[PDB]
Amino acid sequence: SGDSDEDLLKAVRLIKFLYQSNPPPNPEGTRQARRNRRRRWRERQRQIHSISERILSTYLG
Amino acid sequence: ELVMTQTPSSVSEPVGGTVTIKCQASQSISSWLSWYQQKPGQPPKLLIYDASNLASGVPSRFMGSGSGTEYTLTISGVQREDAATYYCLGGYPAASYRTAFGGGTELEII
Amino acid sequence: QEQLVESGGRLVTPGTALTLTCKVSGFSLSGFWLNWVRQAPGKGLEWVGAIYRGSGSEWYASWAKGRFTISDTSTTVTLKLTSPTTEDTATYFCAADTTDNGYFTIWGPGTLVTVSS
Repeated sequence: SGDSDEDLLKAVRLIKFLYQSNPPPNPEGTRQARRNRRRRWRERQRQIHSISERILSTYLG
Repeated sequence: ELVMTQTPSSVSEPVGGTVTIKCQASQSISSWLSWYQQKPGQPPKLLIYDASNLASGVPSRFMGSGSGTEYTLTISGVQREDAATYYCLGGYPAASYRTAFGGGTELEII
Repeated sequence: QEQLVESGGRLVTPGTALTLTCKVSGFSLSGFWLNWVRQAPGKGLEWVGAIYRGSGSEWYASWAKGRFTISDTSTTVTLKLTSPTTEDTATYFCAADTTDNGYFTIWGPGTLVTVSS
């Protein structure tokens, strides 16, 4: 119970930190770079999402 | 918690033969499976990642596959340089069941 | 580019606290899993634990908890053996996961720890 409860808290705190390591790009002016930056940002968000979904599923049964 | 049961413990195959190495996961790991090659006195080298993807710089003869709980490492045309010990790595560090290596497979070439 | 070097491997009496260090260099990434793997002579690889570098998120194998402490530094990741036993005799490797996908792409050459009474 308590070991698994702590792990789940540690896992969610890690998931939140991963989302916080992928902040949205700030220029809002294109510039082909802003387009390349957003594509790069989206790939990383989809990846953090699947990791989170998978990590969490291990705690759900 | 996660246990990776690796079979067989040892395999002897002649040059050009096919080698099949299996890993059974005690829990559902999906694509969280990788295969490594280790030669004496050296650290392990990545062969397969995400269960079925060939790692960069690895010969095309190395094949990875997975269905549910069962994972397979196939070496189609075994070469003399493929004599080593092989390991699977299942799970994830932050998963409830953690991450774990299989017991390994010692490959000898005839 | 990416490189891992482990140091601290010594001969120790059982119960003598020992710290191993993984010198982390050439990584473009800020946050990534830095894992500790051990191998007793003539035995298989065993996962000890990992830390996700940007954070303080430590993860240990069921058998490793209490006996090992992984600590993160600016340019290093350490593995402290709180109270080693003869069963802890192994080469200790550090391995980095460069994608966050769970697999180890970069390894250090290893550091040997001998625990004898």
